[PDB]
Amino acid sequence: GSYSIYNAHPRNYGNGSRTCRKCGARKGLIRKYGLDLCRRCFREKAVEIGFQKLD
Amino acid sequence: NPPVLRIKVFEPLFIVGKENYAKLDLKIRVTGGGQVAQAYAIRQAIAKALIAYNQKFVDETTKNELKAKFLEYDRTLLVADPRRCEAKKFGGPGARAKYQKSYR
Amino acid sequence: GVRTKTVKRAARNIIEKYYPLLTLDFHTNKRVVDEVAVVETKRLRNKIAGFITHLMR
Amino acid sequence: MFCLTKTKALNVDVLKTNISRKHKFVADGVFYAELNELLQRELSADGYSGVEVRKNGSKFQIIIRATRTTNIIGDKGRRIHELTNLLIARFGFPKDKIELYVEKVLARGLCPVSQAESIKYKIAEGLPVRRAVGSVMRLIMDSGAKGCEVSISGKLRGQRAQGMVFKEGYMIKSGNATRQFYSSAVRCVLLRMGIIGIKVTIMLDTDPSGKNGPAARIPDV
Amino acid sequence: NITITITSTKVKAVESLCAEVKENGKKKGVQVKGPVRIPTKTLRITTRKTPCGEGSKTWDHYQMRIYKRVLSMKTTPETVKEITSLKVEPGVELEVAMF
Amino acid sequence: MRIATKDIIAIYKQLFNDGCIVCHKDFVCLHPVFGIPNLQVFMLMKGLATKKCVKETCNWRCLYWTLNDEGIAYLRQKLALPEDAVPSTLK
RNA sequence: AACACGGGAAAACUUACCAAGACCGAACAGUAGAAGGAAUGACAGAUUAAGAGUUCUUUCAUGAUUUAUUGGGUAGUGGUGCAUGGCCGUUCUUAGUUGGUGGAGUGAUUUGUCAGGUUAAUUCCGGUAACGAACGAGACUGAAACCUAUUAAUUAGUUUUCUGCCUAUAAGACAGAAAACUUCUUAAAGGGACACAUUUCAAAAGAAAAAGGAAGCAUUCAGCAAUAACAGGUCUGUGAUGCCCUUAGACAUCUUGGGCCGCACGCGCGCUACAAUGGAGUUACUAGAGAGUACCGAGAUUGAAAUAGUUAAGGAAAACUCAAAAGAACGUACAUGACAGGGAUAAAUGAUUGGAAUUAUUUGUUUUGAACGAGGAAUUCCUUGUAAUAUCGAGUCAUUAACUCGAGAUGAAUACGUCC
Repeated sequence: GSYSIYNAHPRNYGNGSRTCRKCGARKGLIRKYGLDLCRRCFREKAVEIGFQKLD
Repeated sequence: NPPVLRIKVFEPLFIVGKENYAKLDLKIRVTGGGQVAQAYAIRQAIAKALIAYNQKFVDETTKNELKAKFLEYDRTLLVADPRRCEAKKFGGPGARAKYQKSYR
Repeated sequence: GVRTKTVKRAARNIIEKYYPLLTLDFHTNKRVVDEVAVVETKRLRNKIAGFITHLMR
Repeated sequence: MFCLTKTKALNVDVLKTNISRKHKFVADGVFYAELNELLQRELSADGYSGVEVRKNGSKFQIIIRATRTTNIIGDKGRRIHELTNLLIARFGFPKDKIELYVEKVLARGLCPVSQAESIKYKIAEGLPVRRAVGSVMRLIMDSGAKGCEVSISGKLRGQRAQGMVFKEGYMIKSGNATRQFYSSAVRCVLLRMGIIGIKVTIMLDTDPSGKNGPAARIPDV
Repeated sequence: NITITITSTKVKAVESLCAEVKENGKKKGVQVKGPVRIPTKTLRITTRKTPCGEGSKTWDHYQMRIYKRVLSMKTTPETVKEITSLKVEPGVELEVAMF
Repeated sequence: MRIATKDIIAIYKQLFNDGCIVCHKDFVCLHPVFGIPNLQVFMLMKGLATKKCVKETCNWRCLYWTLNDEGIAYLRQKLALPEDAVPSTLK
């Protein structure tokens, strides 16, 4: 088959199965509180979400 | 449990005489801090208990004399120490210390 | 504790307009400042009331 | 034939019933941030100018505060139902609890995202960057804004990048008052040569009340 | 016995809602138990400021705050809070849990 | 590309009946509606985008498509709806 | 302002590198051909690591979903941060910056923005060709230090009552009920310090004791933090992005294996030690802040030497899980000896996670017993609940912390200085 071998590897553990929601990145993932928004992308939308820059 | 600190906790009794506590029964509950910190908390609780009791059921001049005797020995017997732990800051392993800097 | 010009100018203006109300006590001057002036900050009011008493001394 | 075993559900975690208090509010912000961006890329020609996600116990009312309702004046029901249908497909929304409202903002000048889109239009049209910002900043000032600032960085003067800042009115740069009075938006526009960054921050007035720190305004008797 | 709990990210909002339920509870309700203030939850996230690894290692602190209030009524199961919405403000969730 | 012609109708008939269907940019998973790889639905629609039949707005790795006036006409030509199939704003 | 930094603790993916193998992720449009088959998938033998029909043989299934063609797009963790956006760092944590009118100068420019004093501060008193302002500082926001005054009482606590059990000289303890209560706890609104007030010092801004107070360095620690700039880092976070490169024998994409861990050496960030202010054996202990489900955190019972196994409540959580060790106490134990300090290096074996553990993922058992006797030239961080010491939680996390971000535990010495 021309495509029966395409994407045949099992990606269930998670370093290539988890991604950023908007950035689609595989590095610097913030999985806390189910954000899934990886780094460099949570900081842009932090004030929209509700995390205010307090101490 | 820390036996070396027992006479420190008992020192409110001896500062004014055990007879000031002879007719008094206490029931202290300690639920925080370490072990030495709890020793100072109990010292405050015992000294304050005599002062508050003599204010409510005894005249004032006894209370003022008792609190004066506490104050002339150690002020922290009746007032809490306000010192608290400082927040850790990034770039260092503690409140003020910082990680070593390498140049070359 | 050198006071900023915002506190000092406000202290001067209130004295010129409402001298009879103010007295040599810091505590009574606190409530009158909340009355004869509008401030959203408690710390600013005390600083103004603190300087007013010193000025009228 | 594809031997694919995984699936990516088109769900929204705000729809979940048994969810932790910590996770619920975080998922509230994530949905709002994504929903705001999604219809930002759809209503670019309409000037969406903000969203609201208030609910009514079991149904969610998504309100769009568009500053130009021209495309949605009557629009029979095309875009409103098209957008709502889009919400169904992306987030798996049941129909009976979803509805969309469109609202106008009378303070068109005081909305920074709408003004930033105005600058992007004129620049892409071909208007000089000095004439585009000057005209839009005039509209912001008389609308009631205490002050405004437009920052434009890019390849305006040639291959060497150059940034310029346009200033007007009164603006506070430091303090918490920059969290109560500020209103900002960042846009980027592409030309045949490169990307130009557009940053518009409008300092508001007592409408977001709070009466910033330095103020005495002693009454007279 | 009926139990109400309101949670939001804004402290000023729940105090308004807590007062409203207590004021509304004069009629169609017998008593208004004082708002039990469950301890606040803080959701801290600390992140590096730089999209790359260059520069001084500076981090930034974010925190969400969750305010939880608990109300208890007697009322009736049929009447409960009746309208129970009052066009509730965005970001402030009310749920009613009876036994 | 090479997809089951029975399936091709499923996207076309569902898109017409709603005006919009979305997909993820994750090609390792299957669509949760049609139960087929996201690659097949993605490339059945981008080809239809070059007909000026939809708009290919992308957001947060999720692609969105919206039926156009040319989309309505082309869909009728292929799937052979009756000429009264000009509902608009509903399906 | 590079070197536990890319939140970079890479077994496959991550992955950008290497060895192979296929593969289009060739849209759109024209032509050829073709629904009487354009094409695609395939059992078995051989080829192949391969259960890639990839290919040779063989006919069996499905059906314009498109094969070959030309124009053209698209895609790339490809190049260019000396083409950009955005973000960050730095000059720079200190106090600095400006234009309106007016004055001076042919002009670049200057004054305002100063003599002196004072302040953490162009902060103020004063002075004045300057007057009137704007930004920064301050003011502002979060945490801590207080409320026997207020509002509250569950999922926090105390008290009382009933039953039940147990020891005392005489009070209580525990279990299991159940009702008021609000000092503690929780968390809202207000209040509370402004150096006001005394003494002294400098008519003033102000400074130093001392007392009072929960709090008197701006009370402490942080957040935000101006003008101008670097062609400082990232186009490998982005479907933010210009130009260039490759574009069906691919630098696109997929599959298997390896490498990113490779060792003659040199440097940086750290962990553990060189013991008796100790190691080892037993016993009682005492926090705060975290986190948790359509399989996540896991109570309790059992199997047993340990890892871990078989069954298994409650918990979307002040409700259940979740628990401290440094230190302390007990003995005719160890006695200054690389010794029982040190636990690297190797060995034979038991299990966990995983599709996969060899180049040991992690870990148990028994044995092995190496340097290391306080460290040269040099050099780093720190002023009070601070350093230092040992630990707990969280990020990453199928499995893996000596890393980072936080939290509490015990609590030094040394200044109150000066520009070397």
